[PDB]
Amino acid sequence: EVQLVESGGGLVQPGGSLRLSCAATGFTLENKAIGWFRQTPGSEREGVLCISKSGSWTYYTDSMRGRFTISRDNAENTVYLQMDSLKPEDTAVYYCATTTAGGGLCWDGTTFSRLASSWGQGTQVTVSS
Amino acid sequence: EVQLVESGGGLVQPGGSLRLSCAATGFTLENKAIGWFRQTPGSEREGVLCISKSGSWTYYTDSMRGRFTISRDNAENTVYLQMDSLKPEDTAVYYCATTTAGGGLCWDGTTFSRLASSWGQGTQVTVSS
Amino acid sequence: EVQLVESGGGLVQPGGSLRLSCAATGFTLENKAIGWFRQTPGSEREGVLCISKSGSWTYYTDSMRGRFTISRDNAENTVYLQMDSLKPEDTAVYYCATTTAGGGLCWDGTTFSRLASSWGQGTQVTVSS
Amino acid sequence: WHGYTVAADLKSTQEAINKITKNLNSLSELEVKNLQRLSGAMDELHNEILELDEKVDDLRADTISSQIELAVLLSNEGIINSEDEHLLALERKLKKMLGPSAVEI
Amino acid sequence: WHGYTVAADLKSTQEAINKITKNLNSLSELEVKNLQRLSGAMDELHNEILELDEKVDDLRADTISSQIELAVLLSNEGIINSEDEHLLALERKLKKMLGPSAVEI
Amino acid sequence: WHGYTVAADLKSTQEAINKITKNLNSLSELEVKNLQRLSGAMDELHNEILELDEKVDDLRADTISSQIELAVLLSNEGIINSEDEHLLALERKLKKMLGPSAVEI
Amino acid sequence: TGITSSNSPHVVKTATQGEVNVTGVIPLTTTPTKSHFANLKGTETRGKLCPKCLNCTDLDVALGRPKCTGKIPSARVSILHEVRPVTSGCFPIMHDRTKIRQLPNLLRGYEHIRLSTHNVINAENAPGGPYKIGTSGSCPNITNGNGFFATMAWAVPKNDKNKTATNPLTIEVPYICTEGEDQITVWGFHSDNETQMAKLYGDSKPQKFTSSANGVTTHYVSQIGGFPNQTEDGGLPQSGRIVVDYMVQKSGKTGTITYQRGILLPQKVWCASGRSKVIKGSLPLIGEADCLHEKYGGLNKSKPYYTGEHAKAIGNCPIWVKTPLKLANGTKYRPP
Amino acid sequence: TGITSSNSPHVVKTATQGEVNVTGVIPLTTTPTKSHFANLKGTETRGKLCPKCLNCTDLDVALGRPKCTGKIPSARVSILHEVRPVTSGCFPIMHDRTKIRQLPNLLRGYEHIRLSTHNVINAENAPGGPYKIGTSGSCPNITNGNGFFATMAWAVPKNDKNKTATNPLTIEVPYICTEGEDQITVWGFHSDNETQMAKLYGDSKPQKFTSSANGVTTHYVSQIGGFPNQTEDGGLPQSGRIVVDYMVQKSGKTGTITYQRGILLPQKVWCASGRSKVIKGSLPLIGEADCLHEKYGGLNKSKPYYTGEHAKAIGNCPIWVKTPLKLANGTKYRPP
Amino acid sequence: TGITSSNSPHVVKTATQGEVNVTGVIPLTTTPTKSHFANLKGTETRGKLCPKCLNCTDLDVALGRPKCTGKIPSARVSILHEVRPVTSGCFPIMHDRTKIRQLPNLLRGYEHIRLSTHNVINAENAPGGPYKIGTSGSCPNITNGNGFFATMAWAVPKNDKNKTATNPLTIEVPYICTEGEDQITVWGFHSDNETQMAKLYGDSKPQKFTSSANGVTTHYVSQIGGFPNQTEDGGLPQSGRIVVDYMVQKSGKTGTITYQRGILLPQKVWCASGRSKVIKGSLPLIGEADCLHEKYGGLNKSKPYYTGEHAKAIGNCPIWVKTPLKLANGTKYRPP
Ligand SMILES: *[C@@H]1O[C@H](CO)[C@@H](O[C@@H]2O[C@H](CO)[C@@H](O[C@@H]3O[C@H](CO[C@H]4O[C@H](CO[C@H]5O[C@H](CO)[C@@H](O)[C@H](O)[C@@H]5O)[C@@H](O)[C@H](O[C@H]5O[C@H](CO)[C@@H](O)[C@H](O)[C@@H]5O)[C@@H]4O)[C@@H](O)[C@H](O[C@H]4O[C@H](CO)[C@@H](O)[C@H](O)[C@@H]4O)[C@@H]3O)[C@H](O)[C@H]2NC(C)=O)[C@H](O)[C@H]1NC(C)=O
Ligand SMILES: *[C@@H]1O[C@H](CO)[C@@H](O[C@@H]2O[C@H](CO)[C@@H](O[C@@H]3O[C@H](CO[C@H]4O[C@H](CO[C@H]5O[C@H](CO)[C@@H](O)[C@H](O)[C@@H]5O)[C@@H](O)[C@H](O[C@H]5O[C@H](CO)[C@@H](O)[C@H](O)[C@@H]5O)[C@@H]4O)[C@@H](O)[C@H](O[C@H]4O[C@H](CO)[C@@H](O)[C@H](O)[C@@H]4O)[C@@H]3O)[C@H](O)[C@H]2NC(C)=O)[C@H](O)[C@H]1NC(C)=O
Ligand SMILES: *[C@@H]1O[C@H](CO)[C@@H](O[C@@H]2O[C@H](CO)[C@@H](O[C@@H]3O[C@H](CO[C@H]4O[C@H](CO[C@H]5O[C@H](CO)[C@@H](O)[C@H](O)[C@@H]5O)[C@@H](O)[C@H](O[C@H]5O[C@H](CO)[C@@H](O)[C@H](O)[C@@H]5O)[C@@H]4O)[C@@H](O)[C@H](O[C@H]4O[C@H](CO)[C@@H](O)[C@H](O)[C@@H]4O)[C@@H]3O)[C@H](O)[C@H]2NC(C)=O)[C@H](O)[C@H]1NC(C)=O
Ligand SMILES: *[C@@H]1O[C@H](CO)[C@@H](O[C@@H]2O[C@H](CO)[C@@H](O)[C@H](O)[C@H]2NC(C)=O)[C@H](O)[C@H]1NC(C)=O
Ligand SMILES: *[C@@H]1O[C@H](CO)[C@@H](O[C@@H]2O[C@H](CO)[C@@H](O)[C@H](O)[C@H]2NC(C)=O)[C@H](O)[C@H]1NC(C)=O
Ligand SMILES: *[C@@H]1O[C@H](CO)[C@@H](O[C@@H]2O[C@H](CO)[C@@H](O)[C@H](O)[C@H]2NC(C)=O)[C@H](O)[C@H]1NC(C)=O
Repeated sequence: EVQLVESGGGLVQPGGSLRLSCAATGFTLENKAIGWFRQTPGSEREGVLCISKSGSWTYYTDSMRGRFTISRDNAENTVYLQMDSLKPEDTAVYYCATTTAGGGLCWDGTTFSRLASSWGQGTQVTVSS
Repeated sequence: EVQLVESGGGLVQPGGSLRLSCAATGFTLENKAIGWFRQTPGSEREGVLCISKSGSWTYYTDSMRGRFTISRDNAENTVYLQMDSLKPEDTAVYYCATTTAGGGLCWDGTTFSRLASSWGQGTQVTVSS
Repeated sequence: EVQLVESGGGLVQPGGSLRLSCAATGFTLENKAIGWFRQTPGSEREGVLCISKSGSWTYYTDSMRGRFTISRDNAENTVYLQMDSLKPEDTAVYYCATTTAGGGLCWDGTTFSRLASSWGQGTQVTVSS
Repeated sequence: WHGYTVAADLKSTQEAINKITKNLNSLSELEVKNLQRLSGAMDELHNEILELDEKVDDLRADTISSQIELAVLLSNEGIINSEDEHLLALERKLKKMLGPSAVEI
Repeated sequence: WHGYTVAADLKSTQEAINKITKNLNSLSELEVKNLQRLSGAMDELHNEILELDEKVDDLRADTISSQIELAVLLSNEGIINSEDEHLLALERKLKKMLGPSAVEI
Repeated sequence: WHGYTVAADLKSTQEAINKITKNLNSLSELEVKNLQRLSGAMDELHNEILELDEKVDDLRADTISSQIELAVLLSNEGIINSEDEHLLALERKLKKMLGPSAVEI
Repeated sequence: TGITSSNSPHVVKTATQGEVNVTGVIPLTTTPTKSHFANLKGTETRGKLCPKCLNCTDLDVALGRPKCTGKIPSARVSILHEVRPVTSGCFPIMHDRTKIRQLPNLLRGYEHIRLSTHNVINAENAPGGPYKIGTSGSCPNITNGNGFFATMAWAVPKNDKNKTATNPLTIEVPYICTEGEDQITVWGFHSDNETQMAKLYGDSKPQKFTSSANGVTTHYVSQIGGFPNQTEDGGLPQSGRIVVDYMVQKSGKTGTITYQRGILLPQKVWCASGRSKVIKGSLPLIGEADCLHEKYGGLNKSKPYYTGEHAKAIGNCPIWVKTPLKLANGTKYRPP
Repeated sequence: TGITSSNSPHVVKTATQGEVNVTGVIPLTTTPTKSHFANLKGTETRGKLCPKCLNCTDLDVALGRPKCTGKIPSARVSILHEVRPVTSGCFPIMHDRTKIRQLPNLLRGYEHIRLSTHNVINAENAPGGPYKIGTSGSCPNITNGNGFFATMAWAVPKNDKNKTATNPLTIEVPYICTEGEDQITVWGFHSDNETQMAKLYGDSKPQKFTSSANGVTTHYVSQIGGFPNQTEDGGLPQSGRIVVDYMVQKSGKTGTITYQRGILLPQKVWCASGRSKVIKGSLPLIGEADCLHEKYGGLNKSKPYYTGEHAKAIGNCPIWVKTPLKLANGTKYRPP
Repeated sequence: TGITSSNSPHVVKTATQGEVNVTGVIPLTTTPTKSHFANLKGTETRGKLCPKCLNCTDLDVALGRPKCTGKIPSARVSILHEVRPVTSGCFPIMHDRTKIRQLPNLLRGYEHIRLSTHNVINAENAPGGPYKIGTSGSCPNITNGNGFFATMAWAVPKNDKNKTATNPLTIEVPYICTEGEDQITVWGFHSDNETQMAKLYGDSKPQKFTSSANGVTTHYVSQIGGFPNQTEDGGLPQSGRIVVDYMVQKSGKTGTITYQRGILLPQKVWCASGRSKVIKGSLPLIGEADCLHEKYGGLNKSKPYYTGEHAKAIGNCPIWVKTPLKLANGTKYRPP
């Protein structure tokens, strides 16, 4: 019954900004890390950015540093991925994931994706003029 | 054939003093701890005072500190429990016990009573006017 | 196919000197210790002198210190036992041995002889007038 | 991941996973104190003390490194040993359900 | 404590007891050196040295604490493992005395 | 050294040897840093610091000694445990080659 | 019955069996990279002693430079960002003739730091006086009048009758902090060229000074003229220079100063207690981090352990290890 | 066949299997409580330096106060019971102007301590003399005549012809202890008010002193009049005060003292060797104990380990651990 | 099926099962024996600072004795062979009045050591001059002319007009080494008997000196006549003596010296960087060894561990252990 639900995706112009939200039902995000991933059709899912149980950031790929930021609200039980200066290549389905394993740390993209016990259904981000 | 034998019990007035002895046969008290216990009929056996292989004291209950003292004589192969300022509630059968387990330490009343491999048959102390 | 071959033995007068060589075929002496032993007919084989993979010396018996020296040449793939001031009691078959076990250390005579995986066939040294 | 020959034993598969998860969590939540400067020792004034402090840090880091490596080695020991325990537990179930009419190879 | 179904195996019961006793005695007789003051370092005169000495004591106590905890963890490992060894040794005796006419469940 | 009843199992004999050899090599190639003097602390001038340095050396030697002793204890544990593993592996071979027409004692 | 595997080898190490190939592994380490320092998450991280004291350095604050006074926030965690702290105003100091540069680094080692509100002694009636209290245009105060360091009083002979050479004079510096606090007393001496020494003090020979507190003694001899160039000061030409020192008074003890002409008597005094955890770093602090590492700066604990340069660190940090450790996540590998 | 159990769970920790519920446990720790200090069983525990020296403090003994001399028993174990040792008689000292208070704490760090029977130098014919040896009613000797500290000789000019100001004079203090011993040399200087300085020494200006041993140099300037109140002394009014210091002479080396008027030349000297194990504690020692713990006092080792406040300790002590460890005493628990 | 054994018990220890009797063992330790020190295999081991400097001691080299200059080879490994280094020529020094004996031991702690080729200051025109540079027959130079230590310049007043007493004079000693190096500055002062002091300097009262670098201050007062016997010197009678000291200038900082008559101004200066690993030992080094052990001398690693006296050591060494450890090499023992 536990579930993550992403929202906020949609169509946006190059250079635009978009704020995705990852809301939890059936459980609480406190003491957990929450990582964001994205997938291009036909390509493997890749890591983006994760926030640890302490609130600190771990980037899963170098390219997205700066443009992507993240925050969490234990009251709202929600994690937010803020995307700025979006490029056409940022078009993908964006997923959030969490787990109780690994001490609430973010690890790396490969390990955290394997640690994840819950995945949202994903939200589509499309960057086009 | 190893055996502890308590002696020295008997009738004594309130405020009186009594010296119990715990003599060993078939073995030697050197390198062993020797603990004294007492039992009221209908109640669980309770710890009193123990002397370690080094000669130091470990009290098993707080109340008896001060009034009860202990000493050992490796030549006499005997341990002595000196009781002073006796109260009517001190009436009980008094036992001594020893063991080779636990490094010659006194531990606490519960653990030492379980460690004990030898018990004396007990001597009755009765405090009454 | 790996093999050690001792050479240089022969007849020598008391007070004379003799240089034995231990050449390796089928393998290389680098990173290995090489120990020399000797055996009197009817007696157990005894240690003499060993050289470690670093080139340092370990004497297997006290008596031979001074008179026996040792060296190795990684280019020549050969170890040399230099014997000086020879005594009649030094008459024996002299063996060299090596191994890959024990971290290239010399250990003692008893342990190294048991560690040895290769032995030369031995060379006879006879000290007589 | 664990099963018979095809059908998978869900609980045996799951409990092996949880064993590795417990080890990972245990290794992730170790508390080790950090090393900082001496508050009293000043540069230039107390260089001899500062050299000994650096030596104390260097030896401490080496000790903690060996201690954590052994913790991982002990975790891997229990994980690798648990494969034999899981297989033995899977054979005991194929011998209890399959009566004595069957024979084990 | 150890037996068959009722009768108790005295030696199997006793040897399990002694195993725990040996572990307790082994843990009770460890020798660890204590920590005292530096004899030369004076208060007020050598406060910077005394701060480093306090740091050395604090790191040493933590190291010894982890070392003794592991010793207890290793003792408990052997004690818990010995249950399976005792049970296997009790089954080997019920299979040697009971001939092949019996069948093990 | 390992065999049946007489004939020796060469590979089982050899692999037991290699197991002890690997442990010996592993224990022979440990790298532990050595202890030297402080370069800055002078005799007579810095005796208080030198006393603390001696204390640091004494505690370090004790820690490394306990760490290496445990490494040997862990090696001996695996070596002694491997006897049961070798014997079990020798019985599995005498049960696979000897068909069900034979019965194990 | 059995267990599936990835059928690929990955070596791990075990406690009693040595190296073993297994089906999968989980790496437990990363190697951090270097970046800027940051605020330590969960703390107020001390950089400057008085961040609200604008256009002041830590040494400025430590000496009580006018317009550089005010509350010093307590901090359980501090960054040593100046190995050699500098001044940026007031009367020119010959810094390197004493240990004075380290004073703000000594202060930041305490959790609580405050400047006393009382004067530790009365300067005007100190031995060898009476004195008028010297001020300087190099040290403009709040309304831009001539001032001086709040920690010290420039003792200038008030009367020509007593404007003469003096034997060494001894003053006791009492302990005025609260029990449990260390007292750090700032003092020094002014010197000048030959004719200005005669005009100010009635004596132009070198003057001598000693301090003594908790068994720690120091000795100084002054210099007459031929001074090095003014530096790190108020930018206004002066013929004279001051030498400044500190002495730590521990456990409620009284210190002493012996002095001649030109003494800068202590006034406001530092009272400090507790201990702050200090590492070396650099300003500015950018954002926040789980951990502050002397070599890597601010970093966030992604994995429990790290390989690379071990260093002093504070906070919620990964633990330094020698090798990239791997946790086993699979079964024993067997060639298929 | 099987094994009986108590059928109740108790968690223990194992090395490779993590937490496991078992049938029984044996706790291995206690938390000690605080009580008085005691004699360490198996030792002679040093509290006072000379317990037979009645009505003397450790500093009294360290300075050689009359009626406070005698043998100092050797001790492998010592208690530091005065962070700031005090005197209780003899001539008034301005203690805190040197490190002298720590002298008895330095001495107790050695196993063997003795006062030399020879005088390290001859005071009467020392440079700047000849001198008569000053005595005081503040320091009554065995038959209640005027005396002085046995470690020092109060050098007073004997002849008016040489009763004048003097340039700094240098004296070598030789090493007179036995090879292997440290020598701790006690010296100082007396000062007084202006007219008494002129009467005693022929000079009333401040006097200067230096010591130097094993590369350690100290410098002192005296004070003329205006002294702080007499304290920790013989209770008899005096116009003057003495300053007292010590210098450690290591490895058979000669030290030097440069002095002017009022010098307290060293006489009897401390010879010390070995090392005593020292912790902080308090007197009196009551009874005996297996262990002396800086925070808990005397305690007896009931169990091998303890939880609580770790501290320096000596003797047959329980070992500090972080958590209350438990030994397994049962089988694996299974719900019935 | 089974396994053969030697059928003899040998006890080993295990991690979880305690003591176990097994069929065979391999001892892992030896106890070393003491012998001479040696070259460390794989290094150039520093014994003397300048081995090519013949008939010179390390202190001779550290002071720049004539005929004792030249390159100091770098060394990652050094042997401290003189706890109290001695001179063997040149002008007589009163060594033990400063820390100067430890100077070559301080130098050997650095990997790289060199004497500067420039003079740190110009002696002839230093304050209180002009000076002529004194030389001595105790210090013969390369062509046997009168010389002096290369690290210092004996400042003797050149003109009778300025041959008078002087107030304390201050000189700044700049940092002339390369960034990253420590600078060790050697200085001192000459003194003599009363009439020779008047002839040389125009003043026969004691002279005073201070040094100050990186907050470290020292103070010295000279002695006029009555000197101890000449020792460790050139063997030529002299009425005077010199006192020699060093001061460490760290991190490019300027030091100061205040002086009067008889100053030995610094000239050539030590520049040192890196760190050498130092242990105590003795010369000569005989042959080579895997390991240098402070108690056993040179030794070769026959086995990975050793029992005996733990000590500081360097190189490819066996590791100290408490007990003679044994590796199991057999099966569990069972009585046959
Ligand atoms: C380890 O993890 C930590 C997180 O715990 C992470 O810290 C972040 O680091 C990044 C990179 O440096 C910082 O991003 C910069 O932010 C600048 C603006 O900072 C201000 O605004 C932040 C946004 O807050 C707004 O929104 C939130 C809700 O979303 C709300 O609560 C706020 O009130 C506000 O409305 C804010 O978080 C931030 O506060 C922190 O920083 C200040 C300043 O030091 C500090 O005082 C606080 O205590 C707090 O720590 C501050 O208020 C922004 O200008 C900057 O943009 C420039 O750079 C990017 C590229 O980097 C360019 O694209 C751009 O054009 C600009 O040139 C940049 O985006 C972020 O602020 C940190 N977050 C925190 C909480 O500190 C570390 O980076 C991680 N480290 C590693 C090694 O991985
Ligand atoms: C750890 O274990 C140690 C034991 O190793 C234990 O030490 C005892 O502590 C108690 C409590 O403080 C002490 O009891 C007090 O004893 C006072 C009298 O002490 C003198 O007499 C003792 C009795 O000896 C006589 O009998 C024996 C044979 O039985 C014989 O050998 C003797 O020669 C003598 O005939 C004697 O042991 C003791 O000697 C010790 O103490 C002195 C003094 O410091 C020391 O110098 C020695 O070296 C030796 O250590 C001494 O001669 C007694 O006055 C006192 O009574 C008052 O208090 C009680 C309450 O406590 C009141 O009820 C009473 O009215 C009085 O007001 C008290 O009974 C005992 O002496 C200690 N034993 C030893 C050997 O030191 C620690 O307490 C343990 N610590 C913990 C934390 O558990
Ligand atoms: C640990 O292991 C080391 C080895 O790594 C070992 O070191 C040897 O120790 C012995 C005992 O002290 C030394 O033996 C002495 O040698 C003296 C002569 O030394 C010179 O000649 C050596 C021989 O070299 C010739 O031959 C080789 C080829 O064989 C060739 O390469 C050479 O160029 C040359 O032709 C030579 O190795 C040696 O070089 C070392 O020593 C010098 C001097 O310190 C050093 O500067 C070098 O860097 C190098 O380390 C040198 O050139 C010889 O005079 C002496 O004989 C006297 O004593 C014996 C008894 O001991 C008497 O019988 C005799 O009558 C004389 O009185 C003695 O034989 C040997 O030189 C060492 N080897 C090395 C390489 O240093 C340690 O002893 C081991 N330690 C322990 C504790 O086991
Ligand atoms: C700032 O400095 C000015 C000048 O030094 C101070 O003004 C003096 O104050 C004293 C005491 O009130 C008077 O005796 C002088 O006559 C004043 N001089 C001048 C030129 O005004 C002023 O008090 C200082 N302000 C502070 C806050 O310290
Ligand atoms: C105790 O003090 C008295 C007084 O200072 C000493 O008596 C003096 O002794 C000297 C030397 O014998 C005589 O020259 C004096 O005349 C004595 N004076 C008096 C007043 O008696 C006495 O010697 C001291 N005793 C000890 C043991 O030091
Ligand atoms: C060695 O010492 C001699 C004598 O001190 C030096 O010779 C002097 O050199 C100076 C400068 O050239 C001349 O002014 C003197 O006249 C010389 N005196 C004598 C007696 O020859 C010589 O220069 C020194 N040599 C070195 C290399 O320092």
